Amino acid sequence: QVQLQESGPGLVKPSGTLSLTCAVSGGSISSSQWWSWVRQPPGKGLEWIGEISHGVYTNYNPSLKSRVTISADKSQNQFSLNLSSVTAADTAVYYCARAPPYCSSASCPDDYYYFFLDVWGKGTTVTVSGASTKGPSVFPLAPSSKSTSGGTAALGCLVKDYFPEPVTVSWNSGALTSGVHTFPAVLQSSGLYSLSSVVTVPSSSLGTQTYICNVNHKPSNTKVDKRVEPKS
Amino acid sequence: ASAPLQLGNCSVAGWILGNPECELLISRESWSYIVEKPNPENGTCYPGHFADYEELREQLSSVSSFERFEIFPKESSWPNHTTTGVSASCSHNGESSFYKNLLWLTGKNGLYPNLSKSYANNKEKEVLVLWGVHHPPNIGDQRALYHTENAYVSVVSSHYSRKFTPEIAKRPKVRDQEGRINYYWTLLEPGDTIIFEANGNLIAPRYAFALSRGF
Amino acid sequence: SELTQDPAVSVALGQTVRITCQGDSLRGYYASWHQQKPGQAPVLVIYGKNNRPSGIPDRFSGSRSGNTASLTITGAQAEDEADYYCASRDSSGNHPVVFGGGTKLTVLGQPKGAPSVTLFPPSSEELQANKATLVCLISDFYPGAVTVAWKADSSPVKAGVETTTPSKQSNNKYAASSYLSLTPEQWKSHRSYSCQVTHEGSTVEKTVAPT
Ligand SMILES: *[C@@H]1O[C@H](CO)[C@@H](O[C@@H]2O[C@H](CO)[C@@H](O[C@@H]3O[C@H](CO)[C@@H](O)[C@H](O)[C@@H]3O)[C@H](O)[C@H]2NC(C)=O)[C@H](O)[C@H]1NC(C)=O
Ligand SMILES: *[C@@H]1O[C@H](CO)[C@@H](O)[C@H](O)[C@H]1NC(C)=O
Ligand SMILES: *[C@@H]1O[C@H](CO)[C@@H](O)[C@H](O)[C@H]1NC(C)=O
Ligand SMILES: *[C@@H]1O[C@H](CO)[C@@H](O)[C@H](O)[C@H]1NC(C)=O
Repeated sequence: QVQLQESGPGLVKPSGTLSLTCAVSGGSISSSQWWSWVRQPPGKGLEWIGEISHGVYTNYNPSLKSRVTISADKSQNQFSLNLSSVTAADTAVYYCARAPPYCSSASCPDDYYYFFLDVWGKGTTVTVSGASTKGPSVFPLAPSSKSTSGGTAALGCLVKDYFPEPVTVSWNSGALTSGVHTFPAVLQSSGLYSLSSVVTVPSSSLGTQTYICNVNHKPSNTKVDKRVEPKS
Repeated sequence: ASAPLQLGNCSVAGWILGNPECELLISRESWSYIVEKPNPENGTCYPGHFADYEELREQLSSVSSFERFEIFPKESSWPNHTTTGVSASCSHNGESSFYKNLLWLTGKNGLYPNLSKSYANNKEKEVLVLWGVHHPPNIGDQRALYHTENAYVSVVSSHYSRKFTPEIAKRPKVRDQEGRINYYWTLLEPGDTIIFEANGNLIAPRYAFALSRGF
Repeated sequence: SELTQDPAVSVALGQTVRITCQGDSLRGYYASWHQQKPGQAPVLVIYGKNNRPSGIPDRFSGSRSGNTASLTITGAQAEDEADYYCASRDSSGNHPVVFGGGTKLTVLGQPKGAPSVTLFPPSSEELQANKATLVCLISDFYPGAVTVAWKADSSPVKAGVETTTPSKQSNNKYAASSYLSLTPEQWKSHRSYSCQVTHEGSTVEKTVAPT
């Protein structure tokens, strides 16, 4: 029913200000529910940022209250997150979620003493570095007889040299999900990421089914659709 | 015969409201007079004032016909509102319960749209309708439950007309309840129509009582 | 007024595990449980006091005994291997939200399988950009402990090698990728390059050559 969707820059310079926006459909921001923001640093647990009830009432984490502002736009059914004086310790994946109403006193029905985040968003990655972004470079991975195990073949795409995270890769514009596997990107020594998305397909569908990977990089506004063609 | 109505450890308040411990043998069809205790133990489990208690306690003294009916079906009449509200003060056998004749309507999906429910007394007898008005201790709980801070509850009949507003205030702690629920009642004559319009803090009626004061 | 969990716990297939989350703030609000798989958003498995959302298997269950909350997984499956965080609200001040330290649940059912190594040479289009990179893809291996080695004409090479840490696959397996960056001269001047994959004693090698 309720769907959330984060939107941000993906890259913020140090001591700058992070600005995100969580569009909400199937629900109302102005409700008594607590629309929250949750972040998660790389390789660490979840950290609670804040929340906003109705379109005006807010509550924040004491560890970051001095530089966080959560506003709500009732007209567009959206609520935003502002974080100033950002450092390297603020690089994380930012999620928006929905929390139930709660009572501060013990004079309420029992269903008003829960806390949970039932509806989450896909989350957006925000990197605080101060380095200018770079568009990715897409190259195919044509298979051959070595990439075939009798009837099991494999072909993919190479997304080399980009910054920052993330990069989403789909195949045939979402018309393929069987055998698809996008490997986690690696942080090379230069400072750029590189990942590879491969799909395991049979060998009897080479000269028939066409394969195209859809690479997307929102921070630099780059969408390349390269065709993987095996050649002699 | 015409033996008296025995309430035991229950008062007329918890008896007519449907206290979770005052729901045994109370479906009696007729009685001549009421017998309780000098200091009853089970009545208004949720703390609050019972308006016109002596008047109600005297109207129900001699009753010839007495049956309760679901004036507002729980699973039918409250679509946009939450009805499963249960309080720890009205505990019953180690379980938070509530009055069986009343419903604690709260918000659903963080919203509390204004409701308007009416009832026509086509039972050829006098109907006893009871309802409550919740008073949270703080405004934070007022918004959590009913989404609005300017809540109104209007109960208009042919011979009754009164509007209610919550008094947000931190009451003394009684049964772990710093809020209050004021209980109100009226008699609906045959043909009369009672109206319930509210946007919060309404303890809606579930079971009314079609009665007739006789011998 | 802080939530504490066990950093990691393991359970065999079909066995029962109980994750405990302790904290003084659990005496004012119910405790929920959120499941997070790698590369995914968290999923709520327990509203609180053993209440599950729609779509959550009944093998998840919650319980509270004072200041401790417990999540119990009866008959653990392979897809239950994820991170678990407890949460509630603090009963003091403006009532902030407290998260637990997390608990890495490892399922030890062992459908042991050998990896499937695939080595891709630099694409012809990449060579025109004065660049060349080999892509060694590993997948379907259990457990997720593997080491990668690179050779150039049967000579070990360690420069310009980037290898990712093994991650869980969709079918409850593991997969990793290694890369070897080199100049277009090194790709053409040599005879062949190899990618060695050592996984629990056995070593699988794949070799490509300029063709
Ligand atoms: C009907 O009346 C009886 C009294 O005869 C009520 O029993 C009372 O229940 C409350 C709540 O369970 C008790 O308070 C609690 O007692 C425990 C000890 O068991 C204590 O640890 C708590 O801190 C709290 O004080 C109360 O003692 C108990 N009274 C007696 C005399 O046992 C019953 O709850 C009433 N039920 C309804 C629906 O009105
Ligand atoms: C009802 O009141 C009497 C008074 O003596 C008491 O002994 C009895 O325990 C009460 N009933 C219950 C269920 O507690
Ligand atoms: C009911 O609530 C809506 C929502 O604010 C309002 O627009 C409307 O005028 C209200 N009507 C009544 C009769 O309370
Ligand atoms: C519930 O919402 C619907 C849709 O607006 C409305 O028609 C209905 O009257 C509402 N329920 C009550 C009891 O007013």
